[PDB]
Amino acid sequence: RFVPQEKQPKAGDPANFLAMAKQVSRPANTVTRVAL
Amino acid sequence: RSFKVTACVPSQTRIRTQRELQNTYFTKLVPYDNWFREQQRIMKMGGKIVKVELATGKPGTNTGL
Amino acid sequence: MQDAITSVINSSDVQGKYLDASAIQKLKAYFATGELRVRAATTISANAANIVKEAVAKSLLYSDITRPGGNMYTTRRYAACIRDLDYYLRYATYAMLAGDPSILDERVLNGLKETYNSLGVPIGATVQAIQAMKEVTAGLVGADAGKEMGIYFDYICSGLS
Amino acid sequence: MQDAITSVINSSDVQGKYLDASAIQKLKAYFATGELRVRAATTISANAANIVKEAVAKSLLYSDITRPGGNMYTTRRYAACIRDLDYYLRYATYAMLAGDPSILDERVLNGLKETYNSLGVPIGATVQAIQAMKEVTAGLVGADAGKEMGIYFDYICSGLS
Amino acid sequence: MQDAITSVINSSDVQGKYLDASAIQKLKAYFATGELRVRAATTISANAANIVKEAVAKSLLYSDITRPGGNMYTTRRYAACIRDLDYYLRYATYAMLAGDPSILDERVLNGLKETYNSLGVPIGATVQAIQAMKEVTAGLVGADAGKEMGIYFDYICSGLS
Amino acid sequence: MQDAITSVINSSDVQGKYLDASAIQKLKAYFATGELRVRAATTISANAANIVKEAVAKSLLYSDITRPGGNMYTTRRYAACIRDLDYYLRYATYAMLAGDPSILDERVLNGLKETYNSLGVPIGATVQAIQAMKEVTAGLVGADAGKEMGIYFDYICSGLS
Amino acid sequence: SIVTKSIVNADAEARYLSPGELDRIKSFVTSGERRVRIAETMTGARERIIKEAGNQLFQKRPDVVSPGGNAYGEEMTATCLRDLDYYLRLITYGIVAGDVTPIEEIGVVGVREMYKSLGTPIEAVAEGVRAMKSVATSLLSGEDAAEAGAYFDYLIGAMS
Amino acid sequence: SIVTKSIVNADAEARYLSPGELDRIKSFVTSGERRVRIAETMTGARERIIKEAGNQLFQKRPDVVSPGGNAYGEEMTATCLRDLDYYLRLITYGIVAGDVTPIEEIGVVGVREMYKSLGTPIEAVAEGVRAMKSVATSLLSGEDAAEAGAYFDYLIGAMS
Amino acid sequence: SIVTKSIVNADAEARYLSPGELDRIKSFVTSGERRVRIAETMTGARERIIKEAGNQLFQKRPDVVSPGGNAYGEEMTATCLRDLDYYLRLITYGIVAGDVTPIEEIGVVGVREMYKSLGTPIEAVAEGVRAMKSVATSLLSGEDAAEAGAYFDYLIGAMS
Amino acid sequence: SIVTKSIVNADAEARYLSPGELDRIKSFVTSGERRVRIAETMTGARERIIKEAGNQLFQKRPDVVSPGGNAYGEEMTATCLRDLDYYLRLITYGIVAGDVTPIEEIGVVGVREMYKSLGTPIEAVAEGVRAMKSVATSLLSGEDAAEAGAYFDYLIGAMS
Amino acid sequence: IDNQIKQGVNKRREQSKVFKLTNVTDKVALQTTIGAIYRQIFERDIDPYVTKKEFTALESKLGNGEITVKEFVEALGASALYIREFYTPYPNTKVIELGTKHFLGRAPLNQAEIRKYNQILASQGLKAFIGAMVNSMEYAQVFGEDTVPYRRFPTLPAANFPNTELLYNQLTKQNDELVVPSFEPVLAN
Amino acid sequence: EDTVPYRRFPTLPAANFPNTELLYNQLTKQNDELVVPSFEPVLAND
Ligand SMILES: *[C@H](C)[C@H]1/C(=C/c2[nH]c(/C=C3N=C(/C=C4\NC(=O)C(CC)=C4C)C(C)=C/3CCC(=O)O)c(CCC(=O)O)c2C)NC(=O)[C@@H]1C
Ligand SMILES: *[C@H](C)[C@H]1/C(=C/c2[nH]c(/C=C3N=C(/C=C4\NC(=O)C(CC)=C4C)C(C)=C\3CCC(=O)O)c(CCC(=O)O)c2C)NC(=O)[C@@H]1C
Ligand SMILES: *[C@H](C)[C@H]1/C(=C/c2[nH]c(/C=C3N=C(/C=C4\NC(=O)C(CC)=C4C)C(C)=C\3CCC(=O)O)c(CCC(=O)O)c2C)NC(=O)[C@@H]1C
Ligand SMILES: CCC1=C(C)/C(=C/C2=NC(=C\c3[nH]c(/C=C4\NC(=O)[C@H](C)[C@H]4CC)c(C)c3CCC(=O)O)/C(CCC(=O)O)=C2C)NC1=O
Ligand SMILES: CCC1=C(C)/C(=C/C2=NC(=C\c3[nH]c(/C=C4\NC(=O)[C@H](C)[C@H]4CC)c(C)c3CCC(=O)O)/C(CCC(=O)O)=C2C)NC1=O
Ligand SMILES: CCC1=C(C)/C(=C/C2=NC(=C\c3[nH]c(/C=C4\NC(=O)[C@H](C)[C@H]4CC)c(C)c3CCC(=O)O)/C(CCC(=O)O)=C2C)NC1=O
Ligand SMILES: CCC1=C(C)/C(=C/C2=NC(=C\c3[nH]c(/C=C4\NC(=O)[C@H](C)[C@H]4CC)c(C)c3CCC(=O)O)/C(CCC(=O)O)=C2C)NC1=O
Ligand SMILES: CCC1=C(C)/C(=C/C2=NC(=C\c3[nH]c(/C=C4\NC(=O)[C@H](C)[C@H]4CC)c(C)c3CCC(=O)O)/C(CCC(=O)O)=C2C)NC1=O
Ligand SMILES: CCC1=C(C)/C(=C/C2=NC(=C\c3[nH]c(/C=C4\NC(=O)[C@H](C)[C@H]4CC)c(C)c3CCC(=O)O)/C(CCC(=O)O)=C2C)NC1=O
Repeated sequence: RFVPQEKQPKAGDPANFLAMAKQVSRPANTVTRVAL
Repeated sequence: RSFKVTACVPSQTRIRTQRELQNTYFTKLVPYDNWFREQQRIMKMGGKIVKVELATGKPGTNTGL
Repeated sequence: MQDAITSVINSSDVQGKYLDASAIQKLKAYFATGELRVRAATTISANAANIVKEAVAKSLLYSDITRPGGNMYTTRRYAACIRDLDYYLRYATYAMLAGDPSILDERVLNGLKETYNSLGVPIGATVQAIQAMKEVTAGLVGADAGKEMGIYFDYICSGLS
Repeated sequence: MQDAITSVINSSDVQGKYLDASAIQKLKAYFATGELRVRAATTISANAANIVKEAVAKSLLYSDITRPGGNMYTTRRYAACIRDLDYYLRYATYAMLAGDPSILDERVLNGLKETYNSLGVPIGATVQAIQAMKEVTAGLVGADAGKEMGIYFDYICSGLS
Repeated sequence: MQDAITSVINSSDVQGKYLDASAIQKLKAYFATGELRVRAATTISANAANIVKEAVAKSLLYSDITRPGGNMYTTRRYAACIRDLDYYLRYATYAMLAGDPSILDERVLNGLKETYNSLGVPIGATVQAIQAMKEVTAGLVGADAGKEMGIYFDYICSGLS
Repeated sequence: MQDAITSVINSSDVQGKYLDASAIQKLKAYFATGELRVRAATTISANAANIVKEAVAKSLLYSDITRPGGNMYTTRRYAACIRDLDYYLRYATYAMLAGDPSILDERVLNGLKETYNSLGVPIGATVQAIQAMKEVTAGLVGADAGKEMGIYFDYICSGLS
Repeated sequence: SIVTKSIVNADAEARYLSPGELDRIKSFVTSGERRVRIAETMTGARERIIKEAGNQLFQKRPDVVSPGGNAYGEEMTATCLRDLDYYLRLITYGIVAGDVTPIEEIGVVGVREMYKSLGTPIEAVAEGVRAMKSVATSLLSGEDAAEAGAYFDYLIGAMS
Repeated sequence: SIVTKSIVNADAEARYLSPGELDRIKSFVTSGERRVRIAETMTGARERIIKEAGNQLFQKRPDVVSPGGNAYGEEMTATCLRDLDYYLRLITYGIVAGDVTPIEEIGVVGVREMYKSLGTPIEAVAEGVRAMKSVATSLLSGEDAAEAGAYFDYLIGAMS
Repeated sequence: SIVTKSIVNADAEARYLSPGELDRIKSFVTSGERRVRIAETMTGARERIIKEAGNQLFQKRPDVVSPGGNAYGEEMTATCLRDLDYYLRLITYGIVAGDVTPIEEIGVVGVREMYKSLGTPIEAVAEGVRAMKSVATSLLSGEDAAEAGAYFDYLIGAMS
Repeated sequence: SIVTKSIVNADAEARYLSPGELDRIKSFVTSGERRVRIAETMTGARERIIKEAGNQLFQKRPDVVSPGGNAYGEEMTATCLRDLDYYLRLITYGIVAGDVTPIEEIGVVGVREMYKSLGTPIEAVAEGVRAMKSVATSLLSGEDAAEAGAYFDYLIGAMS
Repeated sequence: IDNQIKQGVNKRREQSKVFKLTNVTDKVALQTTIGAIYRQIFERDIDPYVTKKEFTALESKLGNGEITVKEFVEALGASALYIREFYTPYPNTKVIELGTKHFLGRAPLNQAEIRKYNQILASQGLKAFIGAMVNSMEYAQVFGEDTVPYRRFPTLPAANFPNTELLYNQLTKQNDELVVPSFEPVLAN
Repeated sequence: EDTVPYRRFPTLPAANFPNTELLYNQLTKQNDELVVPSFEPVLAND
């Protein structure tokens, strides 16, 4: 058919991909309180 | 329009190992505007021409080339 | 080399004077036939390989000239023999578009009297090959345009043999 | 232009010495393997339109470079690239029968880097076609000649890259 | 070399598209100006030796360079300056009929920065010449018609500098 | 192109003046050396093949250059080097008979530095050979013409190095 | 285009354009609004020629789509349609240029090397343009298809 | 003519002629019936044009009218008046021919070496046909004068 | 401010103030009360911007909030809120002076090697200004939101 | 190598190579093949060092693979195996070379503004070689981990 | 190798063959000369640049013998393939250094030989320009009327030699810039 | 810190000398073109 079929000099990942939660912050966090 | 020239010419300065029969005798078709120059080039080597009748024909015409 | 257009122009200057009304009617007789002879050039420019293919296949493709002996045995003496045929067909388009048979006198018919004789080439095959070639073009361009090209095409027969 | 006969007979000339025993082992190496080369030379020319065909099917065709925008979209130049890929095929055989990459310096790699960047052809896509052609040749002629013919193929990829 | 209407062609074909609506409008800007361009083409061709005839008198004559000491005083060097200024007028006529500066940078701008420096002929007098040629061509074709003429003249004298 | 009589002509030409009083005595200074340059040029032309064959034996033989690897090793190159040196002699007798050293820049030193750098010719061995040639031809023409001959070698000799 | 053929014909003379060549642009540009009012329907009706080109080829040349032929099965009926889709554009590109010379420099001038090598018969692609000729003349008017039909017919004579 | 200018162009590249040429030759024949109308306007004007323009070049250039010029005498003023009859009767062949190939070979090719041998000023006859051009546009209906007036403009730009 | 920006190039070339520099000083005295006005809009919308534009930063970049980045828990996000309320004030200090040099000499000149020596990605601060972009244009009329939007504009391009 | 480094010190001093520096070259080539023997442990197990580092990279810095980060998804995480093997191939060049002059030419002098324009964090690379340091030296002998560990520390020093 | 191939006659001047035409009734000896005309005038192959074999009319007049190779070199370079390949995309001072490369096989001789052909190329086109080269005297005794033009290696004019290997070490279309603009005037006038 | 800069004539780097008299034999604004574009890399990768 079409099928170009070439070679290559990169890649070959062994997938891992763990992921996470994503929680929003309430608009009141004390802007002023950080340290000393 | 063109001519059918035939001519014979030797070369003077050298002796050549190649055969040169086609170079010492011609039967060439030459067009009309090169012939003002091509005829004069055989004069410089001094070769004789013989039969110079035109092959394209129609002499004395004005237009149509 | 001149056409039918500068045929009357060349006769105007041999006589010197300006062309008169009878010479005008000779020039404008082309213009009544000009729009139809270009219609032949449309369809003959397309299938120019088709006309020289089957004209071989009419009487020159299974023949004694194509079998050992002959003049189309090898492929090289073939390679001029078909090469002459479209050269007649191209210059027939050159003749039929100009009205004059004088174009192919000096470009085609100049050496064909003796080069076919000196090379041992049968003209009687090629005269047989063109009268079948003449009839198939008039079917393909139409009979209104196929007639007028034939007298430039039978002009080739008078210069060939 | 040189030759493994001549390049060991001229390098021994320019040193002023004669046929040394170290120099005599290179000619007899060339005289031993020369029968392998001449049977490998005929098989390239018998397949020269097919080594170039399987090269472009395995590296070049059906890609972005033959799609408009690529450099191969003009069929003026896809005629020219098969002509270009023929050049590396015949000059590799000339390097094979000479046993010498010296022809490739003087007749292929004279100004080859400047004329490819003057047109803006891709460098590595041509180098990918040489990598296509080295394995098609080694299969068709046998691996004992393809392991020698490919050396002058890597001489082309060194100069092109 | 390429037409302005073929500048629409190859730019739409490196993208691989067809004629789209603004690419029709690129041709439509050409077709409103082409009939004036050919009407401008007759008067520049009939006065090709009657534009430079006044221009060299308007800027170059009776100065230091036509006097001895300068460049134009010997008749070999004056024979080239009438030649080169007829030369730029003919190629600007090709620029106007094509609607492109693409003929100029191919031919009359590749070596022009180097052939003039090598002969020692001053570049700056040519800049005075063609700008005076720009003024004298508007006086006989019209300022409406000389304006399309008066684009590629500035393409020339920019390329001299 | 540039002679000695033309040199005082062309300096008088670009001023647009005529033959002034200082321009005549400089022109008559060439005629006062007129018997010297003619008689010396007959002497060198009769002894061309012997002044060459002393000059190569005075400087070039029995060295690295006549051994293997040297640039006058082989019988092509040592026959070339005699001819390539003989043009330096014959054109120097042109420059004496002209009386002006500008015939060397037109026809000897034009691309001569570009040749020998591309050929691997030792320029410093050439300029050693012409410097040995300048001494031996001063003994054949006498001390009067030996100064005038001795200028025009060292216009060649500084054009090389 | 029609100018570009006359430009290199002018420089081979190295003279100005003769007025035998000037009026052939004057016939071109005033019909240039006519000529762009021809080919834009062929850009408009795009598929209708193309799907009626392959099926009108395959009944006149059925040995192409057989086994052993170049075009065979799926993905080798579409690229033969796509190489035919290329030569549809250049008929329109010759019309709006008013001349057949932009058909050459991108699409004609190297056919006999690349189609030698690929094994595609040049006669068989010539009959496909002869197959797509009849369906394009029907979409235009008869005096308008008479000039555009010759634009097909040059590529017929160039392929054959 | 426009046949034979194009036929020698098709033969030089050795092919059947372009469809770009097919719109050239079709428009020439279909506009030929008004092209012969331009030639018969010059029939009854063949004394009217030459009587004014030869005197108009004598007042544009009174170099010639004095003793010492080149037309000076009843066989010498009849020399340039007859040569202006020739150049009118020259290019009226080329109106109905439609291009320059009748005019250029029998009018234009050997001129500069002839007129210096004949002693005539080439700049005189260059502006003399310019006087012939201006009255030719008046008696014709503008546009047909504009297609036939370019052959005057070919004749002006090709002497000098 | 603009009075210092107009003289620091002018005194470096040791000349009086140019006529093309005093008019910007003149038109700022015509049009600087809007800069007084839109500063008071940012004071009332001080915490109002980053209750969702800080969330819009974590909407588009959740890289830093996850275990592994920089932001963990309340405190570390609160010091990021303290740094971003160090940041909305600095542009509010910059619009009332009308240049870039009040913004430059506090935060921008040492913005790079501080944050590379902190573990903070310097690209990630730019999305928080890009989230501050869309709200500050929306809370203002679009006339004044162009030029005050043009004062975040230098502050974008000097981060990345 | 030292030979392309002690020359550059001696060329800048415009002197010969001092014989204190020659014994650095003289002890180099006798201890050369031992440094070559380090490299086949590197390039032999070079598929195992990238696997043992990258999960340990994404346990120490697990946040680049977060969505909305820098390198999440299958294609962008697969760059980082190539982006660490580029440094792994460069480090085993230097132990073969004996010095740093391959590494500082190839991977060091533009590491900042390439990665800063790409948006990648610098310190993730700086722990990525630091992940690669303890993995490769655990495959290495006791004297050889001391010397070849120092070339790893320059790439930590390259980011520092 | 520095003393081997790098001696100054770059060894392809005296091991490249020439082509004669003594055998006009031979047919296979004709065919490798016609390719040698194509590979010296256009100096690529002309196979990818022609819609169809184009010159096979006047190729066939050769071999029949009523034209010569001086006919066949002149009319082929006058044709429209040479206009498209070597006359359109180059200046008309590049063409003088490109016409002398293929026809006559050298560089231009003098400054005046640039002035001679540029006198011709302004007046007439390439038509009478190509008639001015092969019908000159310098074509006649060094090539003759039976030989193909070939790359030849001059020695007698000064700038004639190093402008040939600045013309021939380049390949075709290697540079848009002309290699020698003109020749240097050495003094005032 | 007490001297004016002056035109000085180096000897130790290779291209340092002949690029000075291709910089100083020109006068000011003599050419719009830069005299040395960059320095030539001699091999594949360094
Ligand atoms: C093809 C594999 C790549 C490509 C090519 C492309 N090439 C064109 C080609 C030229 N190739 C040469 C090469 C040689 N001439 C020689 O004599 C020799 C040694 C025997 C070689 C290697 C030259 C000189 C040209 C250009 C001159 C010409 O136009 O004839 C072109 C043509 C230039 C043009 O503008 O038409 C194109 C695209 N592109 C690809 O897709 C492939 C990577
Ligand atoms: C005249 C207005 C100015 C001028 C001109 C001048 N030109 C030359 C010589 C040459 N000019 C060119 C350049 C071209 N010739 C071409 O045919 C083309 C393309 C179509 C170009 C770009 C060349 C090649 C020459 C050399 C010979 C030739 O004429 O072809 C000269 C002669 C210089 C000499 O010493 O021979 C002169 C005097 N000089 C002026 O003063 C005007 C400003
Ligand atoms: C000889 C004493 C030294 C030497 C010479 C040498 N030269 C060549 C090659 C050439 N010499 C020329 C010279 C000229 N051409 C000119 O037009 C003029 C002015 C009239 C001169 C001086 C040229 C063009 C060449 C190259 C081609 C040719 O020979 O015609 C060679 C050999 C190369 C070859 O191919 O023959 C040699 C050996 N070399 C020495 O070692 C001497 C110091
Ligand atoms: C060796 C030099 C040489 C060639 C090339 C040659 C060809 C040749 N092929 C012919 C017919 C033909 N030849 C073929 C041959 C083929 N088509 C196929 O299907 C096959 C793939 C292929 C050959 C196996 C066909 C189909 C015809 C008939 C064509 C027709 O009738 O239209 C004819 C006319 C019949 C005859 O021989 O009298 C000739 C001369 N003759 C020769 O002496
Ligand atoms: C348009 C300008 C032009 C003309 C007029 C022309 C004629 C021409 N026909 C020739 C040959 C030929 N002509 C034929 C002719 C035929 N085959 C037959 O059997 C029939 C008798 C006839 C047609 C069916 C043959 C067989 C040859 C080859 C003769 C040979 O090479 O031995 C040759 C000899 C060289 C060659 O092989 O081509 C010329 C010059 N060539 C041209 O370029
Ligand atoms: C605009 C100028 C232009 C031309 C002329 C052109 C031809 C062209 N035809 C191609 C393929 C192809 N073309 C065909 C075509 C056919 N197979 C048949 O049997 C039929 C006879 C015929 C058409 C009806 C096939 C089968 C392939 C794929 C070749 C293969 O798979 O081996 C390809 C390679 C893949 C591609 O890029 O399409 C090119 C470049 N491309 C261009 O850009
Ligand atoms: C169409 C091509 C053509 C030309 C050129 C031509 C010229 C021509 N010019 C002639 C006379 C002449 N024609 C002129 C022409 C001129 N002197 C002036 O005062 C004017 C400025 C100028 C012309 C406008 C002169 C001077 C002579 C007499 C010859 C002489 O003594 O110089 C004659 C001789 C009388 C005769 O016809 O029997 C001929 C044939 N004939 C032609 O068929
Ligand atoms: C306006 C002028 C100005 C700037 C630029 C500024 C930066 C700044 N950020 C700091 C800390 C910090 N800033 C951040 C903020 C962030 N880290 C990230 O990765 C996020 C992209 C970003 C949240 C928006 C964090 C997490 C720290 C503490 C770093 C640590 O303790 O590890 C500190 C040290 C403690 C402090 O004084 O706040 C300074 C000086 N301070 C200023 O006055
Ligand atoms: C030997 C010298 C050398 C260097 C320095 C080099 C850097 C380099 N890093 C790249 C990509 C990259 N490098 C990284 C970096 C990483 N992945 C992560 O997630 C971590 C943050 C970090 C290290 C584990 C990423 C994510 C890309 C892809 C950027 C993109 O496509 O968006 C690229 C573009 C594509 C590629 O070739 O990989 C180059 C050229 N290449 C070289 O040849």
